[PDB]
Amino acid sequence: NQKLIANKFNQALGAMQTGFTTTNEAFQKVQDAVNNNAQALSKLASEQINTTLLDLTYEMLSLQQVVKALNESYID
Amino acid sequence: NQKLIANKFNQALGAMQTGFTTTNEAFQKVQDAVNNNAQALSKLASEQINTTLLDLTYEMLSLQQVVKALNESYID
Amino acid sequence: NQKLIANKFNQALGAMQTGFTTTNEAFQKVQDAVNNNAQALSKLASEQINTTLLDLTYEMLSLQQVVKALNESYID
Repeated sequence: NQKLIANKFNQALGAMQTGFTTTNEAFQKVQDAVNNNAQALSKLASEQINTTLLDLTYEMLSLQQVVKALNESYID
Repeated sequence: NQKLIANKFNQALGAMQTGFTTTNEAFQKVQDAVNNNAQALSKLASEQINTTLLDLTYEMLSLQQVVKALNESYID
Repeated sequence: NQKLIANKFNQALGAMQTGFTTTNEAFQKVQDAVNNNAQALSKLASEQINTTLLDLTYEMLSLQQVVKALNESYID
C-alpha cells in the first residue's frame, strides 16, 4: 500500500471532476431558465417592475478551471 | 506518517461527499422554485409567452453517483 | 515520492475549496434572482397565485463548513 493510496486518490479525483463539471452544467441551465422567465415576466408586464437577470459567468468559468486544476493532481 | 496521509484523505473525502450532497439538495430546491414560478407566470398570463422549465434530472442523479463513487475511495 | 503524493493532495484540496466556494457564491446569486423575480411576479399579479421563495440558508452554510473542513486536511 502506497500504490493503493495513489489508486484511491486518482479514483476520487475522477469523481471530483465529474461533480464540478455536472455542477457547472446545472448552473448553466439554471441561468438560462431564470433569465428566460425574467424576460417573459417583463414582456407580460408591458402588455413596478424590477426583475433581475442571473449572470454566473465568473462562477462557471471558475468551475471549469477547478476541473482543469484537478487534472494536474493525478498520479501516474 | 502514511497513516496521517490516509487520515487526512478520508477526512477530506467526507467533506467532499457532504459538499456534493448539499449541492444536489440545493439544485432540487432551485428546480422546484423556478418551475413553480414559471407555472405561476403562465397561469397569470392566461388571465408571448415563452417560459422555460428546469429539468436537472441528469445532473442530480450524476451528483448522487459522485457521492457514491467517493465512498469507494475510503481507506480502511 | 511520498512528498509528491502530499503535494498533489494539497494541490487538489485547494481546487476543491475553490469549487465549493464558487458553488456557494453561485447559489447565493440564484437565490437572490429567483426571489426578486418571484416578488416581481406577485406584485404584477396584484395589479392564483402561488409563487415560491428559495431559501438555501442551510445549504450555503453547509458549503461554507465544507470549505472549512477541507482546510483541516492540508499536509504541512
